[PDB]
Amino acid sequence: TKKRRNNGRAKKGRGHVQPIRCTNCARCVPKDKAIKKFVIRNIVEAAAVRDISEASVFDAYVLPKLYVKLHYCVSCAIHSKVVRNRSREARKDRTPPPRFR
Amino acid sequence: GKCRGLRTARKLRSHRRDQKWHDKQYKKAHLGTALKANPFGGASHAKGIVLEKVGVEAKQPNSAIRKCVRV
Amino acid sequence: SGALDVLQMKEEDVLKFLAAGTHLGGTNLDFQMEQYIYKRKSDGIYIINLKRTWEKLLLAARAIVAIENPADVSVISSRNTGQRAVLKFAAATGATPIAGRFTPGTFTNQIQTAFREPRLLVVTDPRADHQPLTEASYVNLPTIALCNTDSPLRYVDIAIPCNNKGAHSVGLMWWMLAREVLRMRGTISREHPWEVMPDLYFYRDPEEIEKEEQAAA
Amino acid sequence: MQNDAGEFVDLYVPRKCSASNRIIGAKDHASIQMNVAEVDKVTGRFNGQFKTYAICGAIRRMGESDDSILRLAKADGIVSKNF
Amino acid sequence: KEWLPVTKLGRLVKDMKIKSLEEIYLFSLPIKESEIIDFFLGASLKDEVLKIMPVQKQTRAGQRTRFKAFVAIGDYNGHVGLGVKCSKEVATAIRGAIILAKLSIVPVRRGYWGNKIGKPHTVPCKVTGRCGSVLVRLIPAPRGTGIVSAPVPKKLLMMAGIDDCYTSARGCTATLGNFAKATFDAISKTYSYLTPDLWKETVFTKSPYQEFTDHLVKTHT
Amino acid sequence: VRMNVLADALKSINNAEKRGKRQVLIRPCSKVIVRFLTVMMKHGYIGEFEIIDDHRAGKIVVNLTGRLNKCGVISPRFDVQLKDLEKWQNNLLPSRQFGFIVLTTSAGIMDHEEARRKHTGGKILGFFF
Amino acid sequence: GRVRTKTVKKAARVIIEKYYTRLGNDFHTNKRVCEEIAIIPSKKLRNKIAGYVTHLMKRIQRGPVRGISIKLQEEERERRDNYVPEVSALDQEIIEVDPDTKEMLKLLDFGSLSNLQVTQPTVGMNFKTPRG
Amino acid sequence: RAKWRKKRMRRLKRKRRKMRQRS
RNA sequence: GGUUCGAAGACGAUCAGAUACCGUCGUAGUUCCGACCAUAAACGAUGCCGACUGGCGAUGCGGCGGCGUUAUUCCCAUGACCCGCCGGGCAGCUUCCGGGAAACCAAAGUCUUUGGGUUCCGGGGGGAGUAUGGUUGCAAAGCUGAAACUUAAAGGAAUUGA
RNA sequence: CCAUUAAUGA
Repeated sequence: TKKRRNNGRAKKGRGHVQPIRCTNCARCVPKDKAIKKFVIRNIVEAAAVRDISEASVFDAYVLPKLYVKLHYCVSCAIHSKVVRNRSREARKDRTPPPRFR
Repeated sequence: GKCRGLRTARKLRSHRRDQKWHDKQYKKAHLGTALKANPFGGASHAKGIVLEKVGVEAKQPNSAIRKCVRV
Repeated sequence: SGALDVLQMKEEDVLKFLAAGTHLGGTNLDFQMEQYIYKRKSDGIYIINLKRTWEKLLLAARAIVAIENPADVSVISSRNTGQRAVLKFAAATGATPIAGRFTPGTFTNQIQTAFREPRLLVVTDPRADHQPLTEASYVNLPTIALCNTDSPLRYVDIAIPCNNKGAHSVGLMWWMLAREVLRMRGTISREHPWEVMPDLYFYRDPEEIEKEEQAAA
Repeated sequence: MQNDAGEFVDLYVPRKCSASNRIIGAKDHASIQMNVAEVDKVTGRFNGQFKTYAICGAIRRMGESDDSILRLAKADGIVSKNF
Repeated sequence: KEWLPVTKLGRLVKDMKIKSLEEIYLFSLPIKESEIIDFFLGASLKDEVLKIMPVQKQTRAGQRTRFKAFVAIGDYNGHVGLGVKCSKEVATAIRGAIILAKLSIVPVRRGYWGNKIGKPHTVPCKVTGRCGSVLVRLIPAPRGTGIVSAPVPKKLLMMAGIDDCYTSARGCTATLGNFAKATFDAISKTYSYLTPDLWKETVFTKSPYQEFTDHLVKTHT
Repeated sequence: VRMNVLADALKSINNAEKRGKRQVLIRPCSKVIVRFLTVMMKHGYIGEFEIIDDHRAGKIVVNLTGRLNKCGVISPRFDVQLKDLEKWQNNLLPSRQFGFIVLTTSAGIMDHEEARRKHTGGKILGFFF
Repeated sequence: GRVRTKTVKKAARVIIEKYYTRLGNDFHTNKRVCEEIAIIPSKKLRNKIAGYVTHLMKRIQRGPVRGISIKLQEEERERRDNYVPEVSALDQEIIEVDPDTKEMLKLLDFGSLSNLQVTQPTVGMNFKTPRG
Repeated sequence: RAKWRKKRMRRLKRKRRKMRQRS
């Protein structure tokens, strides 16, 4: 049966998009179908910030970041536990998870 | 019906004449292939000659050895 | 109510409507509540027409007074704003109050202890009391509702457009409805103002209760 | 519902909604008879006579009940003509 | 044996201050007591079981078969019903089906075809009723015809007193539950179809709850 | 495109009767539509109406009551004699007590009882009950 | 795992509801009180009921309890409901009036009033939360 | 699988055409 | 012209076996031009045109009206924001309008109260998109398209256990 | 990282 209204992707009037290769595997996924994570990353998080703040030359030098837009498919996202299965009454609730932690 | 015109009688008649053939009973009644392939030839009874007697194994769950005759 | 000098709108009623803020509606707009709003303000808050509010209050007071028995009139509130208001309204009228914990099935399940077959339902908020609308869909129960500009009119039967969020406004409209039904039925005349103060019907914040207890002694 | 003789032969006559002009079934358990009271023009109190109205369940579950009650009361003279 | 009243309408029945169930069907009050119909129409009331349907669900310890009873109920004049109840044993299933049927009888309509002399015999107009895919259509019939129908809705119309009716069936009519509920919805919508003979305005009489509102608070709570 | 103006207008008033509007605006104004509305007026299923007559396809506003169950249409215009009209009212009307099948004749646009009175068949237009 | 069950809890609620004056704070007093007022067939169940009575009395001394009907707390609730405050905040000498409300009051019967104060309209139509 | 059943039937059709073309 | 990737194929692993998944390569191909074939889960599994039937928050187009903020500052007027309205374009949310077997659908509704107009297509599942005949193509293949024979099931939605 | 299969009727 028809499981989703937008059929597993985010296409309604386009019809065809360009393919993007996955990051975990090399799966050719449509652009609007792929799970996209704009991963922000402070290059050190807990341990070595205390070491850099006393071993750096410049006083109060801000740490750099590293932005990566990761593209996963359905199999890679569920195998790496990015997205999970939900109940049919909670499938339509497409609110993103919050930023509590 | 699908087309509901005032003078679509030949269209409806030709469409139903083409779509009667897709029924199984109409095709079996109005083509001579099944009537030729019928060994009776559209008959009810036929006399024949016994040539051998065959024990046929039965089907699914109900099993037996039925006694048929090659006529 | 129809071209009658007795049931007109009073200057003190205008002053109390402006002091409570019953005309100050909600931000959004309902498709059924379009014929009770005159003009949208700045900052996107609608103006409920106070004269048509008084007319719908008069019609709901007709619906209350036309019921002969006052004991089988259920007055419902589930939010914390209207519990004291509906309790004191039932104590002043003779109605039966609901103040929190509305059990689903009090109108349909006979084996329950709190089973009642009333004649009139007076609803504080539609979204808070959507469940009495569901029991009134199966038991022939007319519905009076203190609606807002955003409140839908699903399963209601007569509505009074008000501000269902302000604790002063809700209690002031319950006070107006209680004084109107007491002036209609043969208990209290219309010449003298009603003795019991309208601050009795307002729900109090327990922080305000502690502040008044500190200020009293 | 009269026969050739003219006798009322049906076993009941159903109610009719005063808003949509449609009859009410036997298990239409949402149909409501609204009762509007009367106010004397010289006293200002309840009189004793009523104004009855019928609401079928479809108008309630659609959402046009109080608009129809307001229009019927304005037509019968309960609500003032200004409004 | 002595019935204790629970509902207000049942208290009115025990007080005998309503003459029939005609005012109850007029004001559309829900009948939730099985003794009211045994009081009013319980003299000529008849119970006939249509089908005991063995439905079951699969548990971890095999299956659990619980029987589902269908009961056609009604006296032979104007009032019938269809009751459905599934329970563990067939006796309690049939008993609960008779109870729910007494809670949910409907009045049926009989009218005339053409000439209007005598008693009404047929369905007055082409009506229909459905649930699921079973579609049951009721057609007016002339006099002397009979109930030209399947045996189960012929039994329901013989209970209903409609002497002459043509029927039409659409869908998988082997499902006797949906078939009986479809003809039940048809004979219920007979009294819901707007007939042009009902053009007279409805002078609304007083409800009995508003009639006897003092006795209902002086004889009990 | 708009093939049957009469069928479109009667489906519009059928949707208006199914929803429960007191009045409806059907967008074109045809002679068949106006005569059909006057037939429903003289047989008392709808209220009294009015037309808005610009110098185009005009508009029609019909005050509706609940006495109209369903207003249908029979397309195309089939020929109806006096020998088949019993079968027409048998398979189209709900009963022989109420309901009227209109059919246009050269004497005028009229229903089936008036066709039986005047003894004249013609082209069928629709049904209303 | 020391968790009381419903046969302890509902019976203890009925005991405190019917005999609130006889019960107190001390465990070895209200234990014997519950023994004398209620027929409990076993010392273990009696001790469970008495301990839950002491814990509910601690909840009463800390504050209000939802699932109980004490006559003294009901009288205090009725007194706090029937308490009449000082003069109202509805009776004010200055009432802020929006200009469109002033226009609709002018279109009504009472146009010019005594103790109203018309204010300036909120310039700048920014009242919606941004999206996302 | 219907895809390899269709491809098997295409190879079988090629075999039938070759065995007819031999004659 | 062959950078990367990579049908066939070689080699190294795992496996009882791998003539696969994994890795190192690697022909045809993937890139451009001139000629072919017309096949996709070519799907929205929902033909095209027309009329009607709840709203809500948007967004894109063009136009219109109205507090104000900000640039051309040197005002009007044009750019960028705010609130609405107008026609449809992809859409989204609630739902006892209504439909359907249900999932669901503001269309999959206006359907036993059955008729707006119009092209293609289905009559249980296999055999079978097969044989033959005609036709197109360099070929692979494409269009039209059976029958004999065989079976009482095949299938769709939804529920409970496992 | 590897994991193949459980003879027919009831």
